Amino acid sequence: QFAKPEDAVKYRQSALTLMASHFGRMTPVVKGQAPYDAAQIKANVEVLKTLSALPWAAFGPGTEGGDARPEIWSDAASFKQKQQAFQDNIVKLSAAADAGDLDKLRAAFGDVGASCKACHDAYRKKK
Amino acid sequence: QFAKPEDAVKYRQSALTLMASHFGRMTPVVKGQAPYDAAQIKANVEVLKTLSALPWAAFGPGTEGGDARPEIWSDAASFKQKQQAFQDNIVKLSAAADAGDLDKLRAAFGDVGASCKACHDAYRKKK
Ligand code: HEC
Ligand code: HEC
Repeated sequence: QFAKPEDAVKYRQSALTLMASHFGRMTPVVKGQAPYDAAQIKANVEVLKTLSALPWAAFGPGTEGGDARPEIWSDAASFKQKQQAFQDNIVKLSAAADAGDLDKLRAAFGDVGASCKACHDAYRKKK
Repeated sequence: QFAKPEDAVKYRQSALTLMASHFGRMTPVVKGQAPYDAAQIKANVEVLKTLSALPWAAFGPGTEGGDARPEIWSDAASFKQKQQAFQDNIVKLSAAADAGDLDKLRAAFGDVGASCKACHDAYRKKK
């Protein structure tokens, strides 16, 4: 769906921005600094699940650019493993949210965050 | 979820960028320039439905900025009508996509596009 590589870059950056907001906005809830409404969090994690599937199709071959490291494309299998593993961490978060289980939500939230970082460490350039 | 107005602006701009891609990428299909796979389009319109609910919460009071016109906030009811009407145009598109009905999809697509423009005409500043 992208006319030029720049369009893929803009898409993925926008998708990742939205994911970051839907993930990060739960930090106060996880920490107990904001109240835990199970229905609110269930709905939010549903949005996050949808968003978390979107960036990867915008790293198609030849869409080098932005702050993407070239290693994304020189080992396609390894990058795919990282995004699929991340999406499975989101599945654990979804299961916790759907169950209304705050303890599971906290644990899953931590693992999701670690998975964001694991990918950045291998595949995102320094600012 | 926004620390400053700038954060709301970045969010809504990213959400609208993603909506524009999920909408616009169907243009060749509507026009018959690309093939019509009912399952592909059903899935895509599902993503669009989710995305099309997201921008409006990022136009909270006091989040003037970007290319948003101030009229968004001086008549809250009218802006709400436009976004709710737009989301109902997306509902027609969803129903068409879910039915696998290309004729309904074309018609709904046109009405959705008109609704994007109707809002821009009232509420988006010139570049
Ligand atoms: C690879 C499997 C990734 C996972 C998992 C996550 N991110 Fe990441 N992110 C990745 C790359 C390669 C990039 C650079 C994209 C580019 O082309 O520039 C990023 C970037 C971000 C950004 C910046 C977006 C922007 O506005 O330019 C944010 C805010 C971001 N990523 C956040 C984020 C969070 C919170 C994640 C887990 C919930 C996460 N990312 C996962 C690669 C990957
Ligand atoms: C109000 C009810 C709107 C509807 C319906 C749509 N859009 Fe719009 N859009 C609106 C505003 C007020 C703005 C400016 C936001 C800001 O603060 O700057 C926009 C902007 C866009 C953009 C630019 C995003 C960016 O990267 O900065 C795009 C690409 C965009 N809008 C596309 C778009 C499409 C295709 C729509 C229907 C499917 C659509 N918008 C609806 C307000 C409204």
